[PDB]
Amino acid sequence: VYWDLDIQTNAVIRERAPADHLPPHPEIELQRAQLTTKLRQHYHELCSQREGIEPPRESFNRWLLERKVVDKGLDPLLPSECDPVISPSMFREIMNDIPIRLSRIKYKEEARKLLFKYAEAAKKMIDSRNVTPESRKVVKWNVEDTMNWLRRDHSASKEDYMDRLENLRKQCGPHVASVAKDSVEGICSKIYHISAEYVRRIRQAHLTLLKECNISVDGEVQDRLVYCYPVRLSIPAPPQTRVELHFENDIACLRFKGEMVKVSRGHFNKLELLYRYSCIDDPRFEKFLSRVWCLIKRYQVMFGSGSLPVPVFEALNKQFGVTFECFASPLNCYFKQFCSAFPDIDGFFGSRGPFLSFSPASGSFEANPPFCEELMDAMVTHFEDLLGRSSEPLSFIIFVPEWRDPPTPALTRMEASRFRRHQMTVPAFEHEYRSHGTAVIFLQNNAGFAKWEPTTERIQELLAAYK
Ligand SMILES: C[n+]1cn([C@@H]2O[C@H](COP(=O)(O)OP(=O)(O)O)[C@@H](O)[C@H]2O)c2nc(N)[nH]c(=O)c21
Ligand SMILES: Nc1ncnc2c1ncn2[C@@H]1O[C@H](CSCC[C@H](N)C(=O)O)[C@@H](O)[C@H]1O
Repeated sequence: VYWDLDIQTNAVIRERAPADHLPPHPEIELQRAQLTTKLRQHYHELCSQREGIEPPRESFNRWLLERKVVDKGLDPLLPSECDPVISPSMFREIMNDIPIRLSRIKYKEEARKLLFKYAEAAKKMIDSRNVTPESRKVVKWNVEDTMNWLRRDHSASKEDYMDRLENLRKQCGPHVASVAKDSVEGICSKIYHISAEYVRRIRQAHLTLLKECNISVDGEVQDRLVYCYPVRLSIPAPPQTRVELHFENDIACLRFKGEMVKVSRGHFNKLELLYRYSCIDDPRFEKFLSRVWCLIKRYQVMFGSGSLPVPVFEALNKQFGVTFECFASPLNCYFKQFCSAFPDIDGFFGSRGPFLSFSPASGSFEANPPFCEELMDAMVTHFEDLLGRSSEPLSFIIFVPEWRDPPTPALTRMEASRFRRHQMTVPAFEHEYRSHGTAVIFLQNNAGFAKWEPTTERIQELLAAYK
């Protein structure tokens, strides 16, 4: 099986006012998709025109995640009100690819060609851009030195070329960085400001749509602890629109005005159950296909086009009482209760909203965050705040990459946390099909430690499931 939606929550929260998100509609989701495509195209053009490189692979997606750590703006996907304006994530990634991206190397000839390509690009940079005399002579020295060695008869393995390249990059990098720093900062700021303008246009289109539906957007003390429940929207949803569904080779194909999105039949059936469990404004499923269309399109837009193995979730539930994923989507969730990036659309399918906004007083949780350093670091701060704030049983079992060279602040801080009860590293070789190692950290307050202690037997059962 791929999920266990029968497991009830043990997450406990203060009851919530309904959220103010504008209710989703395919016409708006399509516009957001089109503008996000244009934004990616602007990013490509800025990287090419200003630095002669392709956008670092997956950097835009990580930018979306880092921006949402600080974004106070009105769009569920795109950023528009962020301090600082310049993303440290996008800045870091672009700078690492200047003057060229270091590709993956398999052959010694490709290692030799990359060494040459770096030296040549560094020289082109020094000859054509504003650079201090000191930085110019250092880069020039190192480049001509590499060129003279390459032009000679030499002896090197691919490892020797790569180390030669690493040493040349070591010598040139600080100087190349100082040359490009202001230009790269300008790419980061410009793409943010274009995004904010797109957010404004999407917002105006969405408000106009609601007004056309005669739906008002202008619409109490919360003093009880309740078991968690999906995010509810205060604004009435607009009427369903025409979305056509048919199946092709066990793929659900959903068409809105000629725009097709696809999801596997298994995921479609899962979404139908999640909706039955999570949606309270649509008893005859009239809005269901509209919302599935928005959901699929939203997640396709987010990424541009893995989860723990099921036996691990089973063992987390049986051995440590886990009922809830801090990082998930309706498509990948194992439990019917989870946090996700997009409560405006995911709440209908069980989302409790984004994790940094989620405030559990109690519960046993799993957390497998996106590979985003800034989100991971904010996650840890949030863990420590929650664990210190409540005396009810609270446990987080956290899976992050073994980033050691260099370390990432989230892992370093979790290893120094006063709430750490156990830690281990797990290599994994069995990966599920869908038709080095992982650091596992147990953070628990005293009550959670008493209730879900990482004893030897429980850890052994968890490791037995983690192949
Ligand atoms: C391997 N690695 C990747 N990252 C983060 O992931 C981003 C993308 O790194 P990448 O090398 O472009 O791709 P990869 O993650 O698939 O290897 C980086 O800019 C970092 O934010 C890493 N961050 C830290 N601190 N340490 C690491 O060893 C490390
Ligand atoms: N702010 C946020 N809050 C909660 N989840 C988020 C988030 N930002 C991104 N995510 C989601 O985090 C998930 C990480 S993949 C996690 C897979 C699976 N639920 C597991 O626990 O193993 C993705 O679905 C991603 O969309």
